[PDB]
Amino acid sequence: MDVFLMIRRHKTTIFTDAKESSTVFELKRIVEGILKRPPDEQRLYKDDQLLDDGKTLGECGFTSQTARPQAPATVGLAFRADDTFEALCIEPFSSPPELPDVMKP
Amino acid sequence: MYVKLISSDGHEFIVKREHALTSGTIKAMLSGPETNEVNFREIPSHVLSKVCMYFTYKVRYTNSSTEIPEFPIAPEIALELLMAANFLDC
Amino acid sequence: SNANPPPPETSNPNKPKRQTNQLQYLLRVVLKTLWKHQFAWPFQQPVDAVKLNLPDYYKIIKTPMDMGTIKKRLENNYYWNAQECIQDFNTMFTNCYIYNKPGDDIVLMAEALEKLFLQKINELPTEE
Amino acid sequence: PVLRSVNSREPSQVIFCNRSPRVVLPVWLNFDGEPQPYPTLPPGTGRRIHSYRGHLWLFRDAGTHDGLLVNQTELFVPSLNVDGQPIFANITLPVYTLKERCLQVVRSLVKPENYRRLDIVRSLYEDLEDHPNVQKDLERLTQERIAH
Ligand SMILES: Cc1ncsc1-c1ccc(CNC(=O)[C@@H]2C[C@@H](O)CN2C(=O)[C@@H](NC(=O)CCCCCCCCCCNC(=O)c2cc3c(cc2CS(C)(=O)=O)-c2cn(C)c(=O)c4[nH]cc(c24)CN3c2ncc(F)cc2F)C(C)(C)C)cc1
Repeated sequence: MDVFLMIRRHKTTIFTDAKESSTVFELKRIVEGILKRPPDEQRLYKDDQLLDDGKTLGECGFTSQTARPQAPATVGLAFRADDTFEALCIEPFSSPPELPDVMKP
Repeated sequence: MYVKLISSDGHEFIVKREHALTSGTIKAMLSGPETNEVNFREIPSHVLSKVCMYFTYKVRYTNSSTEIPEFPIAPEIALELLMAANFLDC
Repeated sequence: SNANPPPPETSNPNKPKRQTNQLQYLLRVVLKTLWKHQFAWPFQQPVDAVKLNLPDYYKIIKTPMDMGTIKKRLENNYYWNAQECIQDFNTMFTNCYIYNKPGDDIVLMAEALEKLFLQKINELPTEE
Repeated sequence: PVLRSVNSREPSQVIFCNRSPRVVLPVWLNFDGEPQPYPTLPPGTGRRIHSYRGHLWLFRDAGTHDGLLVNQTELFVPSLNVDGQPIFANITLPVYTLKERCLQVVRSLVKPENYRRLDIVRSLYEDLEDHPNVQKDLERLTQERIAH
């Protein structure tokens, strides 16, 4: 069962799909292919919760009904920074303008 | 496999090239006798993240014999999203 | 007894003609809204019981009524007042509920037109 | 007219099934090609209907006239029931283009008299005002049938 994700770190967002039976490690391998950092230099997160490499995405709480193509689930990414991992930091996107009055109920 | 689409505010969006080809404009920009990166000086990140979500939705649900869900658009992003869809031709 | 009878009269020299602001509202607002409704099409003309193969239609329905007759009546100043016109819309709906089985697709269309009709009629101006 | 029902009088049971998040307006094209809307179906509901062989149907969003799909196409014509089995008409949302989906959302929030008060380009005003409708779609489906 496919889960649609946004792997985010700072101002980087990876859009990728994966199975519920696929592991957190398999997702780190996707990240290494794109962002050229090895799995041991990555930390994956669901909210502020660090995910274990051997856990399947489904075991982590990522379900098909909650990780849809049109509304993907967010997986936080933190890279190694010398002898310590950097603090998880996802930069938010820009803000839309104030809703025009001709669009208000 | 992937392309980087950079919003006007510097956010990077890495999507499958096949998905980004959902845009007729991106498909033409990447066409011709490759370019793995596209900047959009006029599309902000709140709009470009939503366009990327639509790419995933279009590829997943096009030609599928499973019922299609609605692509959701909040009122706050609707006008800017409309302007981006019109430019991107998707 | 199949052949359709002559349609209802829409003009009579011996019946008093009349125009009020309520009868103008019933034509320009009520009838116009209902005539353009997506479910107006089975009610714009007298039921062609012959072509439609409707058994005992004119045997069961003694006072046939349709929106074409009401429209022509409104246009000819046939009615004395709004209530005379409203009675004709009610008869058109009641005819449908009597002849057809509760739950049929025609009965659902009549129920949507009637719900709309009552809403419009709820804003009938006071006669001035 | 090319797009019309055939007056067959050969009964055919059909199952209209609304598998879209919209309220469906089933539209029957009569013997003269005219669209004759039938009672609506709320999202996730279905109903058996007494229809006929050769009868032509299309499905629309009851409130906005957005086009819907039936059996992954635009039109539906039932065949004769093989062994009493009904014919299924599965109605779903199409994968609209992002621009048509955005026009749908703006139309749902803005009254048509306020379209020209939106801070969008001039050509987007003409697109908002070009509301989807059965007559517009019937001409296109007729022009495709002539080619094919
Ligand atoms: C008989 C029965 N046995 C056992 S189960 C059963 C049964 C039959 C139908 C249905 C509902 N399945 C349908 O509807 C289907 C769906 C789609 O395939 C169309 N189709 C039909 O059946 C059509 N048949 C046929 O092609 C076979 C017969 C061909 C007749 C050729 C001549 C037809 C002239 C066409 C123009 N004229 C209309 O279109 C029209 C239909 C209509 C009323 C008024 C008009 C205008 S007019 C000529 O009178 O000026 C009508 C009005 N009023 C006030 C009533 O009270 C009625 N009571 C019954 C009817 C009416 C018949 N009717 C109608 N009925 C149901 C509707 F939902 C909508 C309707 F408009 C029509 C719409 C014509 C009935 C359910 C059960």
